[PDB]
Amino acid sequence: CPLMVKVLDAVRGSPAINVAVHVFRKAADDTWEPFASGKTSESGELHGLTTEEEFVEGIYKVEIDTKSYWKALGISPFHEHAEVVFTANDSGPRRYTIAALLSPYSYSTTAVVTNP
Amino acid sequence: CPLMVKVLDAVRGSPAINVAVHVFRKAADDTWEPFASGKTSESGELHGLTTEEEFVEGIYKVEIDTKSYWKALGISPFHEHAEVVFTANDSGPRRYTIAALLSPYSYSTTAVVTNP
Amino acid sequence: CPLMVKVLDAVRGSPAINVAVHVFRKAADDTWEPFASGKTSESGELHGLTTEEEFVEGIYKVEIDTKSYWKALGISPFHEHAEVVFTANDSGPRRYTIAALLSPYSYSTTAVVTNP
Amino acid sequence: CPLMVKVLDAVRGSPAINVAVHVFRKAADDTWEPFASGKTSESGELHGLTTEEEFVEGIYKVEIDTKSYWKALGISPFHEHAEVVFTANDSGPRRYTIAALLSPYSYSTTAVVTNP
Ligand SMILES: Cc1ccc(C(=O)c2cc(O)c(O)c([N+](=O)[O-])c2)cc1
Ligand SMILES: Cc1ccc(C(=O)c2cc(O)c(O)c([N+](=O)[O-])c2)cc1
Repeated sequence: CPLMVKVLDAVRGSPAINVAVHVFRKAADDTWEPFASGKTSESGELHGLTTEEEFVEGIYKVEIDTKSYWKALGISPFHEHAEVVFTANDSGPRRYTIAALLSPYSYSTTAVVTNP
Repeated sequence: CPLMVKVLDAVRGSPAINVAVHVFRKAADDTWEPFASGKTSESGELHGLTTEEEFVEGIYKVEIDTKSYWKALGISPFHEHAEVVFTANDSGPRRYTIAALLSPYSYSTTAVVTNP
Repeated sequence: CPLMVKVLDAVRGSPAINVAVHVFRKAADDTWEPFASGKTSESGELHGLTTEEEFVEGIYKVEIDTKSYWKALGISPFHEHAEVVFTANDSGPRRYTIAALLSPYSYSTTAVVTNP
Repeated sequence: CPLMVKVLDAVRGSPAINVAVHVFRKAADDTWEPFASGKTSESGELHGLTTEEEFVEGIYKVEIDTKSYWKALGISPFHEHAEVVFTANDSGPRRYTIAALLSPYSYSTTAVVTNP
């Protein structure tokens, strides 16, 4: 439950379905190690990336392949991707929802962080 | 130049040009009194709505005709308009820029408030 | 299920809890008739406002009392409220989520509209 | 003036002043090559990063040091930075304005791309 990614389309007012998402964690030697990946479901959500026990303190990067999503709709968007980089679990375990709202020339992202 | 409105298009990545904007001030009977109006320029900006002397404290409404903008582009919009309601000049005269970033099914608005 | 309102706080990265929401529908004589109201729960969501059968075609207004939310946190925000006005069910019944992401001097809103 | 970056603060309702911004171009080996850098002015804008001749087609990254900005304000931020990655000049030279609207737990970015 501790990391969920949600992607919405601001053109159609819909979930953004089948969007690829890759998560990385920064290693002690400062490289980015692959951590998890998946694609958004029919609801625009990607669940099941990690576990409380695996999701230790660290700096995480979430890269959302927004360009492929728009190109499959015939659009050449501005951004190559949307990346979110954040320190997690620095004050103890938390649940993180990373949400992204997509348009061809803009995106917004927010974090909802809760303490279970 | 105490009040400026700027409108941007997140689909095209451009200013939102020729968008109609109406400004109201709340009357004592809580109805909306017409104040100023205009259309955005080629830069997406609308200047010259009021003066220092006329822009006194009060609650103001800015209505942006987003639906007409998207219809003119042949794109289906969700909202009937975008309205921004705010109390002006609470703590001395300010310069206000009201910016709106438009997508068909979402919009954002921010205020940039600087002290002359 | 057909109308849900969700409110998030972009300062704390959290649901916006206990936010008052009033919904209105435009009558045939062009006045706004109260339709439903409620406040957001612990998850930032407000469920149970209406039913498929009551939620007929029409122009609806959702007014979110963002100013009281910020004032209870000690903040004097820019906006008096966040209002969302939209035509619903014009092409047949749909489910609508109206989401608002709040900051003291900005807000975003999106609609997620699905066909059940 | 082909590239300008503008940063705004959604908490204060102001330009985000003195924000560090670094621009990179993707090298043939897929590493990021340093390109230009600066800090936002009192208007929240950063001008003068490049020239027409130097800003050739390529994939560019703009990294905005949002975490340092919020720490300087004494406000806890979520993100380590905000990055914008885009392919420039695909269809002839453009003027790009990259705007970012910052909150502690959310940010938005849009591109305003106009043709000289
Ligand atoms: C909510 C929101 C988000 C992004 C923009 C936005 O992209 C923008 C672009 C500009 O060139 C500009 O000059 C301003 N402004 O000063 O307010 C805003 C405008 C509104
Ligand atoms: C304008 C805007 C941008 C981002 C969010 C947003 O972060 C968000 C988060 C959720 O968990 C969620 O379920 C939804 N939703 O379905 O609408 C939106 C909400 C509003």
